[PDB]
Amino acid sequence: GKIKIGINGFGRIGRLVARVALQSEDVELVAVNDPFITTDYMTYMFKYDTVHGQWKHSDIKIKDSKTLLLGEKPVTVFGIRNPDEIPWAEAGAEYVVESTGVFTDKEKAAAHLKGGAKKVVISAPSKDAPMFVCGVNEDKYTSDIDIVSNASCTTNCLAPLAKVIHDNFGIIEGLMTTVHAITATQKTVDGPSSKDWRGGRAASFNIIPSSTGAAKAVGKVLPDLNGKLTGMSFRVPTVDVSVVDLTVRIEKAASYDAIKSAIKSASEGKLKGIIGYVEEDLVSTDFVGDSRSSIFDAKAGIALNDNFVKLVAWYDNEWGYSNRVIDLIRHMAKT
Amino acid sequence: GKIKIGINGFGRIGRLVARVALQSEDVELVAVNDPFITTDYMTYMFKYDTVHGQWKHSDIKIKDSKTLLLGEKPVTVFGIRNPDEIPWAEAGAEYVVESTGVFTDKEKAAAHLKGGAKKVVISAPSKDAPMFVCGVNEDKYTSDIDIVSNASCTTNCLAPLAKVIHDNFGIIEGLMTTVHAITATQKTVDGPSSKDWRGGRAASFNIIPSSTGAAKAVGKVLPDLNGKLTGMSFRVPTVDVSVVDLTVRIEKAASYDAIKSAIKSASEGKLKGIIGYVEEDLVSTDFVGDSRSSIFDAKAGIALNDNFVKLVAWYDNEWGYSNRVIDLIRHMAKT
Amino acid sequence: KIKIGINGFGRIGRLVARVALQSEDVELVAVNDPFITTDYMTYMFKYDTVHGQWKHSDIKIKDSKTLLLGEKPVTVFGIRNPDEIPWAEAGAEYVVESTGVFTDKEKAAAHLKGGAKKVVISAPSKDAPMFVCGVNEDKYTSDIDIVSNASCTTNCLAPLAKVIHDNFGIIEGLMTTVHAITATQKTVDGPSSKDWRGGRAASFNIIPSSTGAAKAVGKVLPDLNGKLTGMSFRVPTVDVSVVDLTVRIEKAASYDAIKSAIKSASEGKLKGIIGYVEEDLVSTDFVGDSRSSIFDAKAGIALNDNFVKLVAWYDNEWGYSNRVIDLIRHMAKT
Amino acid sequence: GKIKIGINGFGRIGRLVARVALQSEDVELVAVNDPFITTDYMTYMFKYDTVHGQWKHSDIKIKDSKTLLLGEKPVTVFGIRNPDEIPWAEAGAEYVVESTGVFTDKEKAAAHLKGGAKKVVISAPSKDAPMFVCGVNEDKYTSDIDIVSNASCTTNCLAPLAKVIHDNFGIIEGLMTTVHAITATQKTVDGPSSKDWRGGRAASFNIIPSSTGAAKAVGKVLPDLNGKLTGMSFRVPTVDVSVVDLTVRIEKAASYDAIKSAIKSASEGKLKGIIGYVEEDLVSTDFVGDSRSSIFDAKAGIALNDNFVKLVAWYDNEWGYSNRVIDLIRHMAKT
Repeated sequence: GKIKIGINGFGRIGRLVARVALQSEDVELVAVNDPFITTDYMTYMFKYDTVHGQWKHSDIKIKDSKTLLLGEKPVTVFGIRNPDEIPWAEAGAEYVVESTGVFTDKEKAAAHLKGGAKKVVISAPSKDAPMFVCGVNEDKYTSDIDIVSNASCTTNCLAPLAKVIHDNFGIIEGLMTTVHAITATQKTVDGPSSKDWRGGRAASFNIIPSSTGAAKAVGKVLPDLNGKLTGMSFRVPTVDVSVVDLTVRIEKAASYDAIKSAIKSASEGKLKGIIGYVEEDLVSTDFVGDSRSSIFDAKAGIALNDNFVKLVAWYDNEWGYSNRVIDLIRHMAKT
Repeated sequence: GKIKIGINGFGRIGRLVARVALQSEDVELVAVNDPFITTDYMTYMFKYDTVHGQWKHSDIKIKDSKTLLLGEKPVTVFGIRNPDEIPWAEAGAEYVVESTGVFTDKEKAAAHLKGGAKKVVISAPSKDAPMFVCGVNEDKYTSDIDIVSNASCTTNCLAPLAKVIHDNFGIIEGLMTTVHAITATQKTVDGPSSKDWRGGRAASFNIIPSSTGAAKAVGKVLPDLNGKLTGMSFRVPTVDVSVVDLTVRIEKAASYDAIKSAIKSASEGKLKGIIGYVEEDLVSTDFVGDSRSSIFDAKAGIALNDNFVKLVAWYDNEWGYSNRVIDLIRHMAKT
Repeated sequence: KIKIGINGFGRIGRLVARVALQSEDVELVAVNDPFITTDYMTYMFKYDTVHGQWKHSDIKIKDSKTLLLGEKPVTVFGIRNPDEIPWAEAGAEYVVESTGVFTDKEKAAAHLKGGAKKVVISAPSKDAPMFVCGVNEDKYTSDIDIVSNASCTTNCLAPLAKVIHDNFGIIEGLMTTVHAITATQKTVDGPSSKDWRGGRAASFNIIPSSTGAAKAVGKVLPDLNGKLTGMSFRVPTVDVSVVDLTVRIEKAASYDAIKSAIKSASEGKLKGIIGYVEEDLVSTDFVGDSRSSIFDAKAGIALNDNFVKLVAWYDNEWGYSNRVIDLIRHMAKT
Repeated sequence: GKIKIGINGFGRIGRLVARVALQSEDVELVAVNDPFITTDYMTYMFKYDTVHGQWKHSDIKIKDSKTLLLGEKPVTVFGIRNPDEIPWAEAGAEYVVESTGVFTDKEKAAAHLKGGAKKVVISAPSKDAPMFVCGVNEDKYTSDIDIVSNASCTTNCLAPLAKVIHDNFGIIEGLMTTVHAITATQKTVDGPSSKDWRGGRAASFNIIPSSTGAAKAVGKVLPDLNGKLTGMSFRVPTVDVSVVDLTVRIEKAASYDAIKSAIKSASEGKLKGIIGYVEEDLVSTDFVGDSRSSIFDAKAGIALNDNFVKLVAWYDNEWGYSNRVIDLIRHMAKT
């Protein structure tokens, strides 16, 4: 039957979520709206990518410069700025992915109902919107909900990881630090930035300590962990891929070889597909294209003892998250 | 006596230009304006840099929410967006440096004048302003022209070179190409670029080529070389510095040495400090912080015959160019 | 049906391997390399950075010097001196000298001792006969056992020029190649007794490097001799390079006239060698483009019907690693 | 009292200790010897430095072949591929800075004595030699110990830190996660690295998780903290300056304010020159050329609870360290 959704904002996640859509069985992209991208550009954008190569799984021919015959199936293209104006219904979009980045408030992201959107999943943290992390609290969802936050490229990594170690060894207190690549919010040269004074520096030639909320966020998905965790971040000159680094003082004495078998049996378990397991000398690039939320590098980690350890978990901020986007609509539609 | 000027736009060129003035003893920066860099976020800027080392020539402290105080010599800051609405006259801007990559049109830049600024010098080739290149036509200036443009990071490099070869050889044609560094005009990751598609791709991950009017933009500074030139560019992952690839064909059959001797004996006194000469297995970074408008790589360059050669000229697009501003303005005030 | 062997398992060496395994033309049987173990190989060949991970078909170790690329096994050597690799004892007829230390007709002929019929050097050779694909693979008889497939750059600039030359005739020109860093560039300001510049930071500078790929053109295309030559700039990128060829032609022709001349050339007689693309693409846009040259329509600029700048791309690694296999396909059909 | 030094590893770390010596009003560089780099080539690498700026202090000319001539003072050159025959004293050098990183074994670096060498500082941990981290345990050097090791770019950071913290609050335990800038031990493109597989991956375009006993090393200069520390590393794409993401668990419940004032107070005290204290919104590069062994980033760190905090202190590996090297000599002699 396929869940008809509307991608609003054609950014990175914005089309990666697209790319992951037009290549499925249970979902179908029928319209995208980003006023800053003409259709004649919207194709080119979608077609070519520095990180995920050339499309070619359907052909791309513009039908009537406002459509976009995405090889057989059609996909309406809009340039409506205000979310209350975009006419989703008329085109046909039950669910609307929120990949524009400037409407995280449950309201500014709710303006999508008007147009006609039935359900709208905010593809970014939310100051007041139900945060659902696949494999952790996406279970705790109810129909009546119409506005959900799919957490952050990170969180979907830290949470599954935390739910693993915790359900097994209970996290006492723990600091996390993630070596993130650079996104569309960093300059290329020291420029102006009223929010992240530091992030307003050349992103390709420095290390920048951009603060996070991901862990203070895990307090949402996992309640018990609320307060036990926090952390930060380090932006770096890498294009894609990123990596968590949770250091926790578990409350159930166990060795590293035991915590590793844990994630593993958890990666082959219910969490199979969300949290991955890997025991091989790898490097950022080798995860470019990983459809998993969190990858566990059992060799990168280190343990000082059975009560204090440091765990490293890889994760494609772009690809993995973009899968977490559709995968949720897949859940919000089976409910 | 000590020309007082102000910069509109504290971008890379702003702070950098200031660094040339607040350093210089024949010019005195008096007022600045960047509607995006509130005073606070200004000190942290003007001081710490990622390409030209930290600032250590005069203490940087804020006297109040409306006036900095570099090296115990106050300077003012406005949060004004619209040019004209900036009280340039109040500080004492006998001159104003328009560096925002936007307001680069006679009328646009002509705004300032309203606030007071007796003169405005655009820092980017203008459509209706008379561009000049210190070391070529900076005499075609007159005290009757208020708005003027100061060539571009490149024009200031090709100009003086094509100058010395036309002044000593005979330019029939000759194409250019520039392996030019990034800029705050490009995106970090594949991003929408309204007018410059190629430019909307990952900055420090691609060999993004692009056109450069500077080519036959030098057909204005040196009216003699009309059409006799033209070229393009290649933006490569480099924070600063850039090089010129001039494949010129000449008439007066000359040997690569009869050139070096010229380009040197032309840097030894005619365009000394406005053009340099080096014969060393150098690289881009070696040129960081070079006030010369255009360095010549007496080695990297090649010759097919005494009539068809390739010449290479290194330049710190950022730093160097700047000194052309506070030299042009310096000169501009003498006439 | 054509068995081969590679000495030195570098990028080209591995990618030239990735070809023979996914091809139905050539088959990989030998792999000599003293600096990497059988156990280490099954990792330097698997997960890659520029060309991604190799999931195409399962890999597995059998028992040292033995390796399973799916179900087809490959002998793995560690001998250091070429003349001591028993190629003949594994089945490798053609020994691909993709190591970059043996480029002398004499030196790389050490395989010929190991019982290998012919050796294909994967780079310029001061004396061994050079043949660039699409240019003059015809100038090769079944009697030369020490050949060369020119360079990552010459395999690109070669066609592009010939195509222009045949149609509009070349009088004199020059070239530049904003090329990507390679195995012979230090990670940080280090030594290099031959290329000082080439020593400094690899991805933090723009290293100007000597290059006679244009000078080499002269050898694979007689009438173009002495009328070419250029330089190169080693900028901060992992792969793909570009050819900046500013040149004069005898038959004054509009830029479009070249475009179609070019475009029509890359549509029949040279299809799979040269390419023609008219879109705003970049470096990463060409990772894996098995072509030798790839003209960029909207890229180069013309100064008039008698002095234009033709620019073309070419994945130094893949485009080349592919042409090596293509020059073994030719020698295999003479 | 001029301490005559001798270098045996002219590399990123070798040239620097030379620069530091030529400016050290009390040290004397009299012999360099990285066999591969010659008297001609040597000048180049010493003069130009892609990172730490071009050398402008001295003048440096070449008096004959076998010897340089840095500003009036001659320095005997060496191209001896083996330590058992480098005539250190024959040229005059009580101390021999071992900067090859291929002779870290006491007996392997003792091949210097057999040439007329007295003390020999190995700028790299030794499996057997003694470790000293200036500001920490430089107390335990005894006139007799001829061969000594100088911790590491990394340890020479985590020690000043872990100390100023343990002294003031006592570390219960803790993990370190450093982000180092690629070095010569890497390859530019996926190449062989049999002793560190990951390492040989594209150094300029990846996130390679390395290992470093730097944290387990402090248990050698800090006897108490033995087995209380540990940690691995991440080599993101940069050139210089790094960070110590230290996660600890302190004894005396002390608020973050206090941990800042603890580092600071002692940063100006008995550790002046070793620890630093930045309370600004800085980034990577700003730390370039900072001789401190470990600058504390007051604003980067974050605390979960008054016992489990995360302190972050930057250190310019290459340069910062280099000094400590000399410093140990200024100390190894004065006793």
